[PDB]
Amino acid sequence: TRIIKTPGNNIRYLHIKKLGTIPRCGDTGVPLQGIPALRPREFARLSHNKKTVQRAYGGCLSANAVKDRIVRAFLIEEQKIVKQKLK
Amino acid sequence: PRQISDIKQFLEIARRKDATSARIKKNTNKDVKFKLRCSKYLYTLVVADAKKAEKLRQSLPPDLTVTEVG
Amino acid sequence: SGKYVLGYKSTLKTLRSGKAKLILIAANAPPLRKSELEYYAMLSRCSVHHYSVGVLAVIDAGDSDI
Amino acid sequence: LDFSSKPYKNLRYHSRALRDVSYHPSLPLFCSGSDDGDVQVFHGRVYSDLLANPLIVPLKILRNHKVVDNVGVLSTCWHPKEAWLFSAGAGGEIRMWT
Amino acid sequence: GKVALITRGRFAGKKVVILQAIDQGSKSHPFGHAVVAGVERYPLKVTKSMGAKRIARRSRVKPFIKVVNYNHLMPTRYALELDNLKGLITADTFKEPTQRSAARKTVKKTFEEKYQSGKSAWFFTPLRF
RNA sequence: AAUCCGGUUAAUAUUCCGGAACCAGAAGGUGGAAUACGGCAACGUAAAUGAAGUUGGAGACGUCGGCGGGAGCCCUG
Repeated sequence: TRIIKTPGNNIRYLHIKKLGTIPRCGDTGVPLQGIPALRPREFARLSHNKKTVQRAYGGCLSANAVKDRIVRAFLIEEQKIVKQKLK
Repeated sequence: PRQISDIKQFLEIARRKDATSARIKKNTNKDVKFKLRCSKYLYTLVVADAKKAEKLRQSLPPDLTVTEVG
Repeated sequence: SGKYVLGYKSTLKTLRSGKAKLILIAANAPPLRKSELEYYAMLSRCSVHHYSVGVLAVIDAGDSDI
Repeated sequence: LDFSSKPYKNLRYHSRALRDVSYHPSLPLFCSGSDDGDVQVFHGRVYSDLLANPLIVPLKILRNHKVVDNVGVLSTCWHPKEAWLFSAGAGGEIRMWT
Repeated sequence: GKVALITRGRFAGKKVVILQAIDQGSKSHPFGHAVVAGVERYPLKVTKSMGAKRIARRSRVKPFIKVVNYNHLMPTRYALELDNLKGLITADTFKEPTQRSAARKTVKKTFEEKYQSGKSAWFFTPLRF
């Protein structure tokens, strides 16, 4: 409850909506950046651009995790290619 | 309540049927506030120039309900 | 003599540009950093000490015993 | 500025990127130069009346300009006195459309 | 001509070829920049059962010419060079979007010819992640 | 998921009145773009295809102590 002063000079206790929690990254678990921090229902009206980043896997994982995943995939591909050539 | 600072847009808003009535309130600062109530928002335009306000009142659509200061 | 660029950005800047002549990646360094250094070393025939300063990226040797 | 923040009208005459647009300081005309080599000339009358919206219509479409490296009209200048357009191309040629 | 991959920005995980290197530094990019043209939309797996218009639509590829830093890029062992890919990369094309658009159109046409000829298959095929 | 003010009774108010908004859902209509974008970057825009299948976040989280920010009450010119 939040106490406020009415224009009629009356003290009114008004309900306070719970602060929205920003979405968390899928891999790291840290909250995502560049998106509003509101309730799940409130964020629905936002557009796709306002809800997802302009990057691969944007809106589900952090950019640092994305770079790490890209690097890990490249290293795995190189190792698999070398292993295939050796075999 | 969405204040509008574009005179042409207000005239266009009055041109469309979305407008219901327009109230011209005379403030203490001698500024004419042309408040037009639409279906989804209240359009208020404050014009300090009396001649501009007089021109706006004269150029208002006939269908619009012009209201004096309440 | 062979000033080290040990760290995260300095080591990567020296290694990627080829400035780091000798690299001593310790066990505490990230495996991705070691793998990227291995990829960089393979592309330029660099010296990888690979020590068992997270990654000692020496720009040169000079008086170094290596 | 008195109509809306959004543009009052839009045009896509140029087949290439619209390089620049110029409005004559005195003559009620505007010119637009683009890398397509075609320059569009429009005549626009603006009235101070609230109910009189700006009436802008195209007047001419300049053509026959050389295009080099996908670049045509680069700089367009209007005469300070008459409705004369000075357009400089990528080849160093300046056309004065009087 | 060296094949490179972009691990940053919107064009993440996209293979590019260095048409003109700006690693020496520039006022616009005070770093090891590199203006390269890559492929964003890899051509689809065209089937002989599909129609000629269907085959071309699937085989259509969307190129992308951009300048990125050396750190943002990743060198690769493979490399592809084209006659039309040399000398067409310059600051004027970057400065003039119409020149850039023609550069993108020409690069896509060259890539489409490369895809049609069956060359640069690894580059033409999008990389998984 | 989504509403406040002022006024109104013998006994009623976030319900009634006057004024001003918000939510959800629904179709078609208009206009805009459409046949997505720039920055090394975090990120940003009026729009900016996505089946099956796969994944994640929020919802949805233990307790205590001190500090900072604000509000109100009280105090005071």
